[PDB]
Amino acid sequence: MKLIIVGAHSSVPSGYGRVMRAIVPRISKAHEVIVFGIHAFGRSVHANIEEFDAQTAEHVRGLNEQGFYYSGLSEFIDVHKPDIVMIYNDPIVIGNYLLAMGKCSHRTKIVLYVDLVSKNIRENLWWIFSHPKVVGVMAMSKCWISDICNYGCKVPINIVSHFVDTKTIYDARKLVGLSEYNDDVLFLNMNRNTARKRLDIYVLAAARFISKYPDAKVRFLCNSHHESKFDLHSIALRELVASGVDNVFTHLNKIMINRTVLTDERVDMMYNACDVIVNCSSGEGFGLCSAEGAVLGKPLIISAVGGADDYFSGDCVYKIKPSAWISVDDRDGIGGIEGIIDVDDLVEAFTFFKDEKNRKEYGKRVQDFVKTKPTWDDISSDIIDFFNSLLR
Amino acid sequence: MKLIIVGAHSSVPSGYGRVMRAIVPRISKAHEVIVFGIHAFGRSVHANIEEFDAQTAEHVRGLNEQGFYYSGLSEFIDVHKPDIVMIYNDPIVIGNYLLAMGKCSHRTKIVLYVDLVSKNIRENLWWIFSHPKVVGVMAMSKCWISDICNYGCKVPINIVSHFVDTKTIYDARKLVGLSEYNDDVLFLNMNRNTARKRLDIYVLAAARFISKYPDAKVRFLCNSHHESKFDLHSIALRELVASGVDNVFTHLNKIMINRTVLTDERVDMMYNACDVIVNCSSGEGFGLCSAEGAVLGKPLIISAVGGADDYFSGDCVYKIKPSAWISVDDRDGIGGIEGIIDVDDLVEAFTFFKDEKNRKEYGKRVQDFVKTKPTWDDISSDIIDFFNSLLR
Ligand SMILES: Nc1nc2c(ncn2[C@@H]2O[C@H](COP(=O)(O)OP(=O)(O)O[C@H]3O[C@H](CO)[C@@H](O)[C@H](O)[C@@H]3O)[C@@H](O)[C@H]2O)c(=O)[nH]1
Ligand SMILES: Nc1nc2c(ncn2[C@@H]2O[C@H](COP(=O)(O)OP(=O)(O)O[C@H]3O[C@H](CO)[C@@H](O)[C@H](O)[C@@H]3O)[C@@H](O)[C@H]2O)c(=O)[nH]1
Repeated sequence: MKLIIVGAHSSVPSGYGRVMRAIVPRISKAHEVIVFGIHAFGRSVHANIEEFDAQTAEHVRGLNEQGFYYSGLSEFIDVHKPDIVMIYNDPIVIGNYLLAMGKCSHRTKIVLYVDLVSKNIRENLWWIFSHPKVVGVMAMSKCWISDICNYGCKVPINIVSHFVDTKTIYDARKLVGLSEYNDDVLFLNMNRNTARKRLDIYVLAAARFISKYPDAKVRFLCNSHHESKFDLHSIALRELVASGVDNVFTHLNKIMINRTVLTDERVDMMYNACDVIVNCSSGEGFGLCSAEGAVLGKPLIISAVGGADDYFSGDCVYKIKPSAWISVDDRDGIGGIEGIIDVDDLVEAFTFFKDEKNRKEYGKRVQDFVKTKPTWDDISSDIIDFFNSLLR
Repeated sequence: MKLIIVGAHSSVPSGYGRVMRAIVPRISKAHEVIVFGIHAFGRSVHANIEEFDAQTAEHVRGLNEQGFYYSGLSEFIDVHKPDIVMIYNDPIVIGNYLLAMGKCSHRTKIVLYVDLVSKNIRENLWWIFSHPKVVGVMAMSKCWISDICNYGCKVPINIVSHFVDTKTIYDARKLVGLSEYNDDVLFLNMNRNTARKRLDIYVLAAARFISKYPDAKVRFLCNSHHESKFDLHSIALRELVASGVDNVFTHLNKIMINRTVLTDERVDMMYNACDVIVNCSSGEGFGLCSAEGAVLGKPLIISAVGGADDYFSGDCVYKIKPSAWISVDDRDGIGGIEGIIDVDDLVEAFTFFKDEKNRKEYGKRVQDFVKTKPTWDDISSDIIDFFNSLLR
């Protein structure tokens, strides 16, 4: 069959671009595939398969539609006359795409691959799952099935998770310039400083732990870009002052904040250099910044939310259940509800993993578990198996 | 003594407006008090005490200092030459007035009436507690004393709480327009639809309670302005669909939003009308609203936060403890951390008070307990004692 995939361009170094570099060349040997690549930063990584540069074509026609190029998708499908059109992004973006090709010449058969991260997304977006043209839906996890079914979806739903592979680098500690901290156990959170990822709880818990164990050789690593909503050292300073502990400043310095944007391998070096990988976010479609440490044999503390909860655990990970629920509607146009973990639960989780006997045991568990997990070849073969069932 | 209070003008229908209307006339008989009244809505409510209309004077000088009239305070103090100056606001506003009188000619003693609302307010505001002109600090509740100390306060700290004066009104639900709901038990949340107040939780717990008991004669009431940030019916609607319960739109109608602003009479009428008073906010300095329903012998469900926790005995009231803690830095320039109750805990509370024998019992309990509290005259006298102590 002739397939059209509407998603991130192969040049994009994002979460979406990561999977598009992997999934497309694997379906190329199964079906004739042509791509509608968006937000293109440079040239096409693939040498053979046809890919449309939607950002440059938008620049040529004289538009600034953020790089998505909705207005030209109508003309694009009419020429390429596909058997199946796949859409891969968050609720909002699909909503604009289906609105754009409402007057599209070819009678195609639409498949959705939604980026869902929170339950109870806004009502003005559920119409995409009931769309009389969408014949198939792809979810990132088992947890989203019930939701997608609640949003009024009468068509077959297929689970399409992700696989990940980080470079295993020996002597990583020294190479990222952490040589001075050889004695300390290092906790890592690679998540970006946004509300969803709740680094305020991370940094909050770090301060509680440090205050009750002021002499533990430990460091807490995290990232943050210029003047984002949470000032992480400021949050930690205030909780250390409230705790009554002496040497607030030296204790505060135990939280190490990276501000520069790293290369793909500095990220890999960072993963190898550390001892515990942490994610305490309120919403997860999948949670790449955790699975990436599981292959290296690092023990894991995760919030039991969304995709992370389904993907993990034969009791191989430290899972913290959300203690409360709030509305996320003020965050963005997607909205919904998310689960917040208790900070003190994160403190319990930390003291658990300052014991090296524990890090060794669970780090061995996660690696042996993620061994069984489906690779990109297993996943992409499941993608086409779902496509064949919708034609005959 | 000559005393100047920088605070809300008589006409202001806010939290600060209410306590200013009560405190000023009572200090007037002991001392000469003149008011730098800010944010005026019109005529001064007091016939004889001197109240300065700071907002209109601001307009006369063609300034827009949001009715605070920072530019005017310095000159106002130099003229009146008061013995003491009381600044009654939050830390940012106090900060700004302190800089305003930075180049003041009159040597004067400053007393701060701080409205705190969360632990861990930003450190760049802490300076106001150890400002050299600051001679004393007044706080609203016992819980805030240890925070102000942690912030580095070396001056006397006094507790100045609040009293509540709501009239008892006969035939109340007929008068507010709720005569169609005689059999229904009415839960009342009088709080403003802001983030702090967590009406997203209230509404969400209402939805979960309704889906649990579809035929329970119950109504939930709350408030919201033109275009706030939580669309309450939206949150409610989405949760009902999730539970799978039928007759969604009728069940949704049980949650009643009041968009219309209310006069002092109608607020009092609402309290009289309803069967259970609810406050599920993540931050309270003292926590008016709930205390307003307690003098009428109405049962209260409250979040055990800030001043609400100090003020009510756990035996006379249904207290819910926070389950999770989050940063608030994104909300305001003040910031801090606040505690959030579990939505399922609020459900337990709602089902506890659907039985009338519990409402009768806990109603009698609060009325008897709040009876033993200090009145406004007890509070005003304590205020004037504190000032005398600081003078000689
Ligand atoms: N090169 C580089 N990469 C970085 C850097 N910082 C983070 N990354 C990488 O950025 C990727 C982003 O992963 P997520 O954090 O899990 O994705 P997201 O922003 O939460 O958004 C969605 O993406 C995934 C689905 O494609 C989901 O895992 C996730 O739940 C969510 O739906 C991770 O692989 C992380 O290693 C950096 O400084 N440099
Ligand atoms: N006139 C009028 N008053 C209203 C209305 N709605 C609410 N109010 C009044 O608003 C008053 C104050 O509300 P609070 O519960 O105290 O919250 P807050 O003022 O917004 O927040 C902070 O300020 C207070 C300081 O005195 C603290 O009591 C409170 O805990 C918190 O720190 C209550 O007495 C209530 O009667 C209305 O529609 N009209």
